[PDB]
Amino acid sequence: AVVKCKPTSPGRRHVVKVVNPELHKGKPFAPLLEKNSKSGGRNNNGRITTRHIGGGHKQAYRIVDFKRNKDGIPAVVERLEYDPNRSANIALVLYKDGERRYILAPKGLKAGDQIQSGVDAAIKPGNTLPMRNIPVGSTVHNVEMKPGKGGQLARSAGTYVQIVARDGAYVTLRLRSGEMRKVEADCRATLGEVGNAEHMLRVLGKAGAARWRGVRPTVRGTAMNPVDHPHGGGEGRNFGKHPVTPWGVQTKGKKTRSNKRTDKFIVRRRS
Amino acid sequence: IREERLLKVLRAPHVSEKASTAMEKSNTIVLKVAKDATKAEIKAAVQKLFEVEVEVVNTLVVKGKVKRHGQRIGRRSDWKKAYVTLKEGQNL
Amino acid sequence: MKRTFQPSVLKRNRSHGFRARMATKNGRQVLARRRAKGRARLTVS
RNA sequence: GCUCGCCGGAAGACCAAGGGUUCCUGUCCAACGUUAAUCGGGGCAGGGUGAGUCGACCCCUAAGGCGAGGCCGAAAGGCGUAGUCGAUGGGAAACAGGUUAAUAUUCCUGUACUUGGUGUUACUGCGAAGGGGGGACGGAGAAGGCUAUGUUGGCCGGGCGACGGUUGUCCCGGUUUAAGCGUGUAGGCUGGUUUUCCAGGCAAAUCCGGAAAAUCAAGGCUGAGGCGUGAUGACGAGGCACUACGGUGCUGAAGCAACAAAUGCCCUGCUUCCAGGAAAAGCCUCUAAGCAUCAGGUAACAUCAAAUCGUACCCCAAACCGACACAGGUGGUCAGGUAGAGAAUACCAAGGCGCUUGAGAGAACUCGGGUGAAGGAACUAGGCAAAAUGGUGCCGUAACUUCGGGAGAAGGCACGCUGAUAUGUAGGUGAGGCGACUUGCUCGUGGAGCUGAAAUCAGUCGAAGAUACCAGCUGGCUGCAACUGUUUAUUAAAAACACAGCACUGUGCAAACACGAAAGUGGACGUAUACGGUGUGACGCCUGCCCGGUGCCGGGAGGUUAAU
RNA sequence: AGGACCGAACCGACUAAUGUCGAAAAAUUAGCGGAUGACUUGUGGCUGGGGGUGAAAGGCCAAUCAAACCGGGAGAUAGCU
Ligand SMILES: [K+]
Ligand SMILES: [K+]
Ligand SMILES: [Mg+2]
Ligand SMILES: [Mg+2]
Ligand SMILES: [Mg+2]
Ligand SMILES: [Mg+2]
Ligand SMILES: [Mg+2]
Ligand SMILES: [Mg+2]
Ligand SMILES: [Mg+2]
Ligand SMILES: [Mg+2]
Ligand SMILES: [Mg+2]
Ligand SMILES: [Mg+2]
Ligand SMILES: [Mg+2]
Ligand SMILES: [Mg+2]
Ligand SMILES: [Mg+2]
Ligand SMILES: [Mg+2]
Ligand SMILES: [Mg+2]
Ligand SMILES: [Mg+2]
Ligand SMILES: [Mg+2]
Ligand SMILES: [Mg+2]
Ligand SMILES: [Mg+2]
Ligand SMILES: [Mg+2]
Ligand SMILES: [Mg+2]
Ligand SMILES: [Mg+2]
Ligand SMILES: [Mg+2]
Ligand SMILES: [Mg+2]
Ligand SMILES: [Mg+2]
Ligand SMILES: [Mg+2]
Ligand SMILES: [Mg+2]
Ligand SMILES: [Mg+2]
Ligand SMILES: [Mg+2]
Ligand SMILES: [Mg+2]
Ligand SMILES: [Mg+2]
Ligand SMILES: [Mg+2]
Ligand SMILES: [Mg+2]
Ligand SMILES: [Mg+2]
Ligand SMILES: [Mg+2]
Ligand SMILES: [Mg+2]
Ligand SMILES: [Mg+2]
Ligand SMILES: [Mg+2]
Ligand SMILES: [Mg+2]
Ligand SMILES: [Mg+2]
Ligand SMILES: [Mg+2]
Ligand SMILES: [Mg+2]
Ligand SMILES: [Mg+2]
Ligand SMILES: [Mg+2]
Ligand SMILES: [Mg+2]
Ligand SMILES: [Mg+2]
Ligand SMILES: [Mg+2]
Ligand SMILES: [Mg+2]
Ligand SMILES: [Mg+2]
Ligand SMILES: [Mg+2]
Ligand SMILES: [Mg+2]
Ligand SMILES: [Mg+2]
Ligand SMILES: [Mg+2]
Ligand SMILES: [Mg+2]
Ligand SMILES: [Mg+2]
Ligand SMILES: [Mg+2]
Ligand SMILES: [Mg+2]
Ligand SMILES: [Mg+2]
Ligand SMILES: [Mg+2]
Ligand SMILES: [Mg+2]
Ligand SMILES: [Mg+2]
Ligand SMILES: [Mg+2]
Ligand SMILES: [Mg+2]
Ligand SMILES: [Mg+2]
Ligand SMILES: [Mg+2]
Ligand SMILES: [Mg+2]
Ligand SMILES: [Mg+2]
Ligand SMILES: [Mg+2]
Ligand SMILES: [Mg+2]
Ligand SMILES: [Mg+2]
Ligand SMILES: [Mg+2]
Ligand SMILES: [Mg+2]
Ligand SMILES: [Mg+2]
Ligand SMILES: [Mg+2]
Ligand SMILES: [Mg+2]
Ligand SMILES: [Mg+2]
Ligand SMILES: [Mg+2]
Ligand SMILES: [Mg+2]
Ligand SMILES: [Mg+2]
Ligand SMILES: [Mg+2]
Ligand SMILES: [Mg+2]
Ligand SMILES: [Mg+2]
Ligand SMILES: [Mg+2]
Ligand SMILES: [Mg+2]
Ligand SMILES: [Mg+2]
Ligand SMILES: [Mg+2]
Ligand SMILES: [Mg+2]
Ligand SMILES: [Mg+2]
Ligand SMILES: [Mg+2]
Ligand SMILES: [Mg+2]
Ligand SMILES: [Mg+2]
Ligand SMILES: [Mg+2]
Ligand SMILES: [Mg+2]
Ligand SMILES: [Mg+2]
Ligand SMILES: [Mg+2]
Ligand SMILES: [Mg+2]
Ligand SMILES: [Mg+2]
Ligand SMILES: [Mg+2]
Ligand SMILES: [Mg+2]
Ligand SMILES: [Mg+2]
Ligand SMILES: [Mg+2]
Ligand SMILES: [Mg+2]
Ligand SMILES: [Mg+2]
Ligand SMILES: [Mg+2]
Ligand SMILES: [Mg+2]
Ligand SMILES: [Mg+2]
Ligand SMILES: [Mg+2]
Ligand SMILES: [Mg+2]
Ligand SMILES: [Mg+2]
Ligand SMILES: [Mg+2]
Ligand SMILES: [Mg+2]
Ligand SMILES: [Mg+2]
Ligand SMILES: [Mg+2]
Ligand SMILES: [Mg+2]
Ligand SMILES: [Mg+2]
Ligand SMILES: [Mg+2]
Ligand SMILES: [Mg+2]
Ligand SMILES: [Mg+2]
Ligand SMILES: [Mg+2]
Ligand SMILES: [Mg+2]
Ligand SMILES: [Mg+2]
Ligand SMILES: [Mg+2]
Ligand SMILES: [Mg+2]
Ligand SMILES: [Mg+2]
Ligand SMILES: [Mg+2]
Ligand SMILES: [Mg+2]
Ligand SMILES: [Mg+2]
Ligand SMILES: [Mg+2]
Ligand SMILES: [Mg+2]
Ligand SMILES: [Mg+2]
Ligand SMILES: [Mg+2]
Ligand SMILES: [Mg+2]
Ligand SMILES: [Mg+2]
Ligand SMILES: [Mg+2]
Ligand SMILES: [Mg+2]
Ligand SMILES: [Mg+2]
Ligand SMILES: [Mg+2]
Ligand SMILES: [Mg+2]
Ligand SMILES: [Mg+2]
Ligand SMILES: [Mg+2]
Ligand SMILES: [Mg+2]
Ligand SMILES: [Mg+2]
Ligand SMILES: [Mg+2]
Ligand SMILES: [Mg+2]
Ligand SMILES: [Mg+2]
Ligand SMILES: [Mg+2]
Ligand SMILES: [Mg+2]
Ligand SMILES: [Mg+2]
Ligand SMILES: [Mg+2]
Ligand SMILES: [Mg+2]
Ligand SMILES: [Mg+2]
Ligand SMILES: [Mg+2]
Ligand SMILES: [Mg+2]
Ligand SMILES: [Mg+2]
Ligand SMILES: [Mg+2]
Ligand SMILES: [Mg+2]
Ligand SMILES: [Mg+2]
Ligand SMILES: [Mg+2]
Ligand SMILES: [Mg+2]
Ligand SMILES: [Mg+2]
Ligand SMILES: [Mg+2]
Ligand SMILES: [Mg+2]
Ligand SMILES: [Mg+2]
Ligand SMILES: [Mg+2]
Ligand SMILES: [Mg+2]
Ligand SMILES: [Mg+2]
Ligand SMILES: [Mg+2]
Ligand SMILES: [Mg+2]
Ligand SMILES: [Mg+2]
Ligand SMILES: [Mg+2]
Ligand SMILES: [Mg+2]
Ligand SMILES: [Mg+2]
Ligand SMILES: [Mg+2]
Ligand SMILES: [Mg+2]
Ligand SMILES: [Mg+2]
Ligand SMILES: [Mg+2]
Ligand SMILES: [Mg+2]
Ligand SMILES: [Mg+2]
Ligand SMILES: [Mg+2]
Ligand SMILES: [Mg+2]
Ligand SMILES: [Mg+2]
Ligand SMILES: [Mg+2]
Ligand SMILES: [Mg+2]
Ligand SMILES: [Mg+2]
Ligand SMILES: [Mg+2]
Ligand SMILES: [Mg+2]
Ligand SMILES: [Mg+2]
Ligand SMILES: [Mg+2]
Ligand SMILES: [Mg+2]
Ligand SMILES: [Mg+2]
Ligand SMILES: [Mg+2]
Ligand SMILES: [Mg+2]
Ligand SMILES: [Mg+2]
Ligand SMILES: [Mg+2]
Ligand SMILES: [Mg+2]
Ligand SMILES: [Mg+2]
Ligand SMILES: [Mg+2]
Ligand SMILES: [Mg+2]
Ligand SMILES: [Mg+2]
Ligand SMILES: [Mg+2]
Ligand SMILES: [Mg+2]
Ligand SMILES: [Mg+2]
Ligand SMILES: [Mg+2]
Ligand SMILES: [Mg+2]
Ligand SMILES: [Mg+2]
Ligand SMILES: [Mg+2]
Ligand SMILES: [Mg+2]
Ligand SMILES: [Mg+2]
Ligand SMILES: [Mg+2]
Ligand SMILES: [Mg+2]
Ligand SMILES: [Mg+2]
Ligand SMILES: [Mg+2]
Ligand SMILES: [Mg+2]
Ligand SMILES: [Mg+2]
Ligand SMILES: [Mg+2]
Ligand SMILES: [Mg+2]
Ligand SMILES: [Mg+2]
Ligand SMILES: [Mg+2]
Ligand SMILES: [Mg+2]
Ligand SMILES: [Mg+2]
Ligand SMILES: [Mg+2]
Ligand SMILES: [Mg+2]
Ligand SMILES: [Mg+2]
Ligand SMILES: [Mg+2]
Ligand SMILES: [Mg+2]
Ligand SMILES: [Mg+2]
Ligand SMILES: [Mg+2]
Ligand SMILES: [Mg+2]
Ligand SMILES: [Mg+2]
Ligand SMILES: [Mg+2]
Ligand SMILES: [Mg+2]
Ligand SMILES: [Mg+2]
Ligand SMILES: [Mg+2]
Ligand SMILES: [Mg+2]
Ligand SMILES: [Mg+2]
Ligand SMILES: [Mg+2]
Ligand SMILES: [Mg+2]
Ligand SMILES: [Mg+2]
Ligand SMILES: [Mg+2]
Ligand SMILES: [Mg+2]
Ligand SMILES: [Mg+2]
Ligand SMILES: [Mg+2]
Ligand SMILES: [Mg+2]
Ligand SMILES: [Mg+2]
Ligand SMILES: [Mg+2]
Ligand SMILES: [Mg+2]
Ligand SMILES: [Mg+2]
Ligand SMILES: [Mg+2]
Ligand SMILES: [Mg+2]
Ligand SMILES: [Mg+2]
Ligand SMILES: [Mg+2]
Ligand SMILES: [Mg+2]
Ligand SMILES: [Mg+2]
Ligand SMILES: [Mg+2]
Ligand SMILES: [Mg+2]
Ligand SMILES: [Mg+2]
Ligand SMILES: [Mg+2]
Ligand SMILES: [Mg+2]
Ligand SMILES: [Mg+2]
Ligand SMILES: [Mg+2]
Ligand SMILES: [Mg+2]
Ligand SMILES: [Mg+2]
Ligand SMILES: [Mg+2]
Ligand SMILES: [Mg+2]
Ligand SMILES: [Mg+2]
Ligand SMILES: [Mg+2]
Ligand SMILES: [Mg+2]
Ligand SMILES: [Mg+2]
Ligand SMILES: [Mg+2]
Ligand SMILES: [Mg+2]
Ligand SMILES: [Mg+2]
Ligand SMILES: [Mg+2]
Ligand SMILES: [Mg+2]
Ligand SMILES: [Mg+2]
Ligand SMILES: [Mg+2]
Ligand SMILES: [Mg+2]
Ligand SMILES: [Mg+2]
Ligand SMILES: [Mg+2]
Ligand SMILES: [Mg+2]
Ligand SMILES: [Mg+2]
Ligand SMILES: [Mg+2]
Ligand SMILES: [Mg+2]
Ligand SMILES: [Mg+2]
Ligand SMILES: [Mg+2]
Ligand SMILES: [Mg+2]
Ligand SMILES: [Mg+2]
Ligand SMILES: [Mg+2]
Ligand SMILES: [Mg+2]
Ligand SMILES: [Mg+2]
Ligand SMILES: [Mg+2]
Ligand SMILES: [Mg+2]
Ligand SMILES: [Mg+2]
Ligand SMILES: [Mg+2]
Ligand SMILES: [Mg+2]
Ligand SMILES: [Mg+2]
Ligand SMILES: [Mg+2]
Ligand SMILES: [Mg+2]
Ligand SMILES: [Mg+2]
Ligand SMILES: [Mg+2]
Ligand SMILES: [Mg+2]
Ligand SMILES: [Mg+2]
Ligand SMILES: [Mg+2]
Ligand SMILES: [Mg+2]
Ligand SMILES: [Mg+2]
Repeated sequence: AVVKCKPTSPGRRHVVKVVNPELHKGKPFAPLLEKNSKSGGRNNNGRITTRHIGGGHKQAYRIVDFKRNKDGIPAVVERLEYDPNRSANIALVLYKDGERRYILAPKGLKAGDQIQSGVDAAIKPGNTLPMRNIPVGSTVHNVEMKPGKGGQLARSAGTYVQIVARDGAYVTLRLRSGEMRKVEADCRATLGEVGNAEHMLRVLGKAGAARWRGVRPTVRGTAMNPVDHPHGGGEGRNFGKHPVTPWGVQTKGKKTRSNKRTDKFIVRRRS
Repeated sequence: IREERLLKVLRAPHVSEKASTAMEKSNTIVLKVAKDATKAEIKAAVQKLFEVEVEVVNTLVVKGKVKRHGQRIGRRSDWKKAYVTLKEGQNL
Repeated sequence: MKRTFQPSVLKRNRSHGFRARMATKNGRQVLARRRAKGRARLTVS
């Protein structure tokens, strides 16, 4: 459920929690975990390339399986786990042979359900297939952009691609943006919708909730001096210049798409 | 067992109150050894040159004291001393 | 009330040491200067 | 030497860092010491730092650094792979007592513990650059069991009081003992096995994972503590002994019991919450390449060894950082009594100190305090500054409200001591017993002692009983900012920044964008419920008209239009 | 439970007085704010000068900052004193 917290303190007042009752309460499966040290937004050169990131809670990386390499092998969903490295939840899948892997939990899924993947299989939520084999006009997620790769598109909580059309070797997909992209039919896609759709109704409530998610404070250009940001200076709340990034490029309606290579695949741009 | 070199380890027998008190009561000898000089090399030197039954050798490196001669300051050399314990068959 | 020099021999040598100077093109030139000038304390070490 | 005073969650005791002989003894006061100096952290000699167990080095890693080839870069060199460094983290083992003028978990005595080596011998399959397990982990909270430690009895040795009492419910002092080894408890955690089987853990596996089962219900695991022993010992208050009045060396009494109790220890545990909580070796295990009387494991009596470096002394300071013997700054540990909720505060203990110029006088004036007739903010830019309120329990507490609050609203009253209820009770608490259940650190009766609130009632002293220290001033209207937070180190703490929330906007993943001649990194091991930018700034009610101008976006006919 | 309340340590720096050739190139005394978190702190890293970092003051980058420091061009230049 989406439970609103009672106003016992200012900072608590506005908090809205997404309390999933079906998640596991305990330590995760270690073999799939590994360390994930933080950058703080800095790179090779030790310089802030991405602003406003740094701090937060320490969090380990779960090796989630996007490829779904196991063909013609059934797999029982053992337990749904919380993932700090992701918007969506994950499911500890135990394959019939012996292996265990983490996968993104679709919407219709619980501890006990069985999933199969490969070439044949059945058309059901969670069952990964080649997009050729999937019926046209169906809800998919964890969609590959290249055959044999992991899975790029629709991985966030409540996110899903819809297969619009199927032109021979190619499949026209309508993405969550509204962009209609043409991908290869040999590429795979996990059926259904990505779970944890309540995620968006979470509201943090306090400053520190953003700080313990690893975000840092965003200072407005207008607040700065002219030397710092193009917006800057003025003796008491001035502006009078067109909105811009700290590096002068115009924000607020200014197309930065310039790939050129992959412009053939885009059937129609978003709107 | 390391002939010729053993002779170069032991520099001089140490003289002091602490040196004296550990002769009769504790059955040891305090002595100035080479800056290299391992506990085995001191023991083995005492076992042949002094020719007495060595129980165990303890060692320490004494730091040189910064002296003065009008103007030009000067440090002493970092000599090493070895408390060598002896067995019941003792003498000097 | 807290001054600028807060000593530490590890930091000292890691930063300004002989090997730290030896490491780099420009660091070797510092030594090459102090040797040319003819200093006693070539580096802090 | 004797008083006095001060600190005592330190102004005491240990360290790390940092200093680098400042330590100890003998001597010398020129200079240094804010005065004198016989003294000194000063000068001049000599002495002083003793380790298989403490730390370092060593075996392993994080952040990160370096980086064979490699990719990239006019040169210099940048990035980065297999590796190899890098603790602030992980990995073997020693305590008690005695001792020096100066070191002690290091020397000494009494007891122990670890790992290797090379055997002797009993058996036997071993064996990785490889697999699995372990290491191995967050916040808060709560509860139990303990312990350091205290307090009070008893017990043992001494005391019979300089001024009235004191042979006692009296006084003073003591009542100490470790790691180790044995024991495996308070309690945590987990169904054991036994066999087969299988596209899994790039090979292989008897290990790990999965799947049948059959089959007794427990068997393991971890673990404070206590008890034993260690220890007939060690140690012990005075004595005695000598005196070089320095002490030397000789003896040694009780050496118990309840109660209380940690922020320690079990607990790296349990419950809970989400923001979902390093790594890698040692260690344990399974097999490949191999090896097959072999070498190799195993266990056991040995045996050899456990190298090297630091160890003095200061370490909230006259020894470090501040130019000074500079009221500044500096991480960790130890945490006694009485009052108290307390690591607050007051007075003290251990232990340490009285701050390296003094002696007078007792003007104005300055600084820091105390008291103040009558008035009571009349002061002043402004109640600035002082004065005032203050604790615990109980009764009571308005508009307004986001239904939590405002609120400690407001305002009251009760507080000491002494008897009683009750030769100290509610509780805590637990003994000699007695079942009993078996060999226990037993269950389960049971009420000797210690322990001890909080009340009510009745007295009683003072002017005053939360009597000291300690310890809210309160209420009404209103601007701004929702709020906690951040900010001009060293004249600005705010209405400024941030903020949760809100909108527009870019971004389809070799993402936008950023750092970068580039390779490449970050964004992100993220993928539009995501990410970057911009503005606005919780929440409630809302957010109107203008696209002429500047920008942006789309459109491609026409005009003009570069290189070629 | 809590960017909850009171309040020591710890972190801070609102007011006043003292000091202003200081005890001190920013402190002392008496009150003051936060004090389980957007907290604080030890040890070691990383980011470099038109560059960093900045809950944004032109703050901070070794008592130096609207462009550090050291060496060099260098005896820059000066219709000025
Ligand atoms: K045209
Ligand atoms: K020139
Ligand atoms: Mg791991
Ligand atoms: Mg990263
Ligand atoms: Mg780098
Ligand atoms: Mg670099
Ligand atoms: Mg950016
Ligand atoms: Mg951002
Ligand atoms: Mg994240
Ligand atoms: Mg924002
Ligand atoms: Mg902002
Ligand atoms: Mg903004
Ligand atoms: Mg502003
Ligand atoms: Mg500004
Ligand atoms: Mg900048
Ligand atoms: Mg500009
Ligand atoms: Mg301005
Ligand atoms: Mg201004
Ligand atoms: Mg402005
Ligand atoms: Mg204006
Ligand atoms: Mg205007
Ligand atoms: Mg611009
Ligand atoms: Mg010995
Ligand atoms: Mg010894
Ligand atoms: Mg030594
Ligand atoms: Mg010499
Ligand atoms: Mg200095
Ligand atoms: Mg550094
Ligand atoms: Mg550097
Ligand atoms: Mg280099
Ligand atoms: Mg470099
Ligand atoms: Mg010369
Ligand atoms: Mg020389
Ligand atoms: Mg006192
Ligand atoms: Mg006091
Ligand atoms: Mg104390
Ligand atoms: Mg403390
Ligand atoms: Mg106390
Ligand atoms: Mg001290
Ligand atoms: Mg030291
Ligand atoms: Mg010095
Ligand atoms: Mg000296
Ligand atoms: Mg001396
Ligand atoms: Mg001295
Ligand atoms: Mg003397
Ligand atoms: Mg004299
Ligand atoms: Mg002098
Ligand atoms: Mg003098
Ligand atoms: Mg002076
Ligand atoms: Mg004189
Ligand atoms: Mg002396
Ligand atoms: Mg001296
Ligand atoms: Mg002299
Ligand atoms: Mg030792
Ligand atoms: Mg050693
Ligand atoms: Mg020994
Ligand atoms: Mg050790
Ligand atoms: Mg070594
Ligand atoms: Mg490594
Ligand atoms: Mg790195
Ligand atoms: Mg490199
Ligand atoms: Mg190679
Ligand atoms: Mg190379
Ligand atoms: Mg390449
Ligand atoms: Mg290079
Ligand atoms: Mg080259
Ligand atoms: Mg390089
Ligand atoms: Mg590496
Ligand atoms: Mg290493
Ligand atoms: Mg090292
Ligand atoms: Mg360390
Ligand atoms: Mg360590
Ligand atoms: Mg270690
Ligand atoms: Mg261990
Ligand atoms: Mg070790
Ligand atoms: Mg001493
Ligand atoms: Mg010993
Ligand atoms: Mg003996
Ligand atoms: Mg014995
Ligand atoms: Mg014995
Ligand atoms: Mg032994
Ligand atoms: Mg034994
Ligand atoms: Mg043992
Ligand atoms: Mg052995
Ligand atoms: Mg050998
Ligand atoms: Mg052998
Ligand atoms: Mg052999
Ligand atoms: Mg051999
Ligand atoms: Mg043989
Ligand atoms: Mg034999
Ligand atoms: Mg075997
Ligand atoms: Mg084996
Ligand atoms: Mg292995
Ligand atoms: Mg392993
Ligand atoms: Mg492992
Ligand atoms: Mg750890
Ligand atoms: Mg925890
Ligand atoms: Mg837990
Ligand atoms: Mg915890
Ligand atoms: Mg809790
Ligand atoms: Mg209970
Ligand atoms: Mg209890
Ligand atoms: Mg407790
Ligand atoms: Mg108890
Ligand atoms: Mg006790
Ligand atoms: Mg004890
Ligand atoms: Mg106590
Ligand atoms: Mg005690
Ligand atoms: Mg009592
Ligand atoms: Mg008493
Ligand atoms: Mg008794
Ligand atoms: Mg008697
Ligand atoms: Mg008597
Ligand atoms: Mg009498
Ligand atoms: Mg009397
Ligand atoms: Mg009398
Ligand atoms: Mg009398
Ligand atoms: Mg008494
Ligand atoms: Mg005993
Ligand atoms: Mg004990
Ligand atoms: Mg031990
Ligand atoms: Mg034994
Ligand atoms: Mg047992
Ligand atoms: Mg048992
Ligand atoms: Mg055990
Ligand atoms: Mg039990
Ligand atoms: Mg297999
Ligand atoms: Mg197998
Ligand atoms: Mg086997
Ligand atoms: Mg198996
Ligand atoms: Mg199995
Ligand atoms: Mg025990
Ligand atoms: Mg006993
Ligand atoms: Mg005993
Ligand atoms: Mg006995
Ligand atoms: Mg005896
Ligand atoms: Mg004695
Ligand atoms: Mg007597
Ligand atoms: Mg005797
Ligand atoms: Mg005796
Ligand atoms: Mg006796
Ligand atoms: Mg007697
Ligand atoms: Mg006796
Ligand atoms: Mg006792
Ligand atoms: Mg007892
Ligand atoms: Mg009693
Ligand atoms: Mg007891
Ligand atoms: Mg108790
Ligand atoms: Mg306590
Ligand atoms: Mg605590
Ligand atoms: Mg503690
Ligand atoms: Mg604990
Ligand atoms: Mg391992
Ligand atoms: Mg074995
Ligand atoms: Mg053999
Ligand atoms: Mg083995
Ligand atoms: Mg044995
Ligand atoms: Mg033996
Ligand atoms: Mg031996
Ligand atoms: Mg010491
Ligand atoms: Mg001391
Ligand atoms: Mg201090
Ligand atoms: Mg301290
Ligand atoms: Mg102190
Ligand atoms: Mg001082
Ligand atoms: Mg100064
Ligand atoms: Mg001075
Ligand atoms: Mg002084
Ligand atoms: Mg000083
Ligand atoms: Mg001072
Ligand atoms: Mg430290
Ligand atoms: Mg009492
Ligand atoms: Mg008390
Ligand atoms: Mg009180
Ligand atoms: Mg105090
Ligand atoms: Mg007392
Ligand atoms: Mg005392
Ligand atoms: Mg004194
Ligand atoms: Mg005095
Ligand atoms: Mg004195
Ligand atoms: Mg006169
Ligand atoms: Mg006067
Ligand atoms: Mg006066
Ligand atoms: Mg005054
Ligand atoms: Mg006055
Ligand atoms: Mg006054
Ligand atoms: Mg007064
Ligand atoms: Mg007054
Ligand atoms: Mg008055
Ligand atoms: Mg008056
Ligand atoms: Mg009157
Ligand atoms: Mg009056
Ligand atoms: Mg009045
Ligand atoms: Mg007036
Ligand atoms: Mg007036
Ligand atoms: Mg006025
Ligand atoms: Mg005031
Ligand atoms: Mg007052
Ligand atoms: Mg009062
Ligand atoms: Mg009310
Ligand atoms: Mg009213
Ligand atoms: Mg209320
Ligand atoms: Mg109000
Ligand atoms: Mg109150
Ligand atoms: Mg009240
Ligand atoms: Mg009241
Ligand atoms: Mg009010
Ligand atoms: Mg009131
Ligand atoms: Mg009273
Ligand atoms: Mg009774
Ligand atoms: Mg009574
Ligand atoms: Mg009683
Ligand atoms: Mg009573
Ligand atoms: Mg009774
Ligand atoms: Mg009772
Ligand atoms: Mg009980
Ligand atoms: Mg009982
Ligand atoms: Mg009990
Ligand atoms: Mg009893
Ligand atoms: Mg009993
Ligand atoms: Mg009984
Ligand atoms: Mg009994
Ligand atoms: Mg019985
Ligand atoms: Mg019992
Ligand atoms: Mg019993
Ligand atoms: Mg029972
Ligand atoms: Mg019972
Ligand atoms: Mg009962
Ligand atoms: Mg009773
Ligand atoms: Mg009593
Ligand atoms: Mg009455
Ligand atoms: Mg009367
Ligand atoms: Mg009266
Ligand atoms: Mg009276
Ligand atoms: Mg009163
Ligand atoms: Mg009072
Ligand atoms: Mg009063
Ligand atoms: Mg109060
Ligand atoms: Mg009123
Ligand atoms: Mg009103
Ligand atoms: Mg108004
Ligand atoms: Mg109003
Ligand atoms: Mg107004
Ligand atoms: Mg208004
Ligand atoms: Mg307003
Ligand atoms: Mg505010
Ligand atoms: Mg500040
Ligand atoms: Mg300021
Ligand atoms: Mg300023
Ligand atoms: Mg403020
Ligand atoms: Mg201010
Ligand atoms: Mg706000
Ligand atoms: Mg909304
Ligand atoms: Mg718009
Ligand atoms: Mg959008
Ligand atoms: Mg560039
Ligand atoms: Mg380049
Ligand atoms: Mg690139
Ligand atoms: Mg990247
Ligand atoms: Mg990463
Ligand atoms: Mg703002
Ligand atoms: Mg608004
Ligand atoms: Mg604003
Ligand atoms: Mg409302
Ligand atoms: Mg309109
Ligand atoms: Mg228009
Ligand atoms: Mg028009
Ligand atoms: Mg266009
Ligand atoms: Mg256009
Ligand atoms: Mg167009
Ligand atoms: Mg066109
Ligand atoms: Mg055209
Ligand atoms: Mg033309
Ligand atoms: Mg809390
Ligand atoms: Mg709070
Ligand atoms: Mg608070
Ligand atoms: Mg205090
Ligand atoms: Mg403080
Ligand atoms: Mg501090
Ligand atoms: Mg502070
Ligand atoms: Mg401060
Ligand atoms: Mg201050
Ligand atoms: Mg004021
Ligand atoms: Mg002020
Ligand atoms: Mg003012
Ligand atoms: Mg004042
Ligand atoms: Mg002055
Ligand atoms: Mg203050
Ligand atoms: Mg207060
Ligand atoms: Mg305060
Ligand atoms: Mg507050
Ligand atoms: Mg507070
Ligand atoms: Mg936090
Ligand atoms: Mg450290
Ligand atoms: Mg640092
Ligand atoms: Mg930098
Ligand atoms: Mg510059
Ligand atoms: Mg430059
Ligand atoms: Mg420039
Ligand atoms: Mg900031
Ligand atoms: Mg300005
Ligand atoms: Mg700042
Ligand atoms: Mg410039
Ligand atoms: Mg310069
Ligand atoms: Mg010139
Ligand atoms: Mg000019």
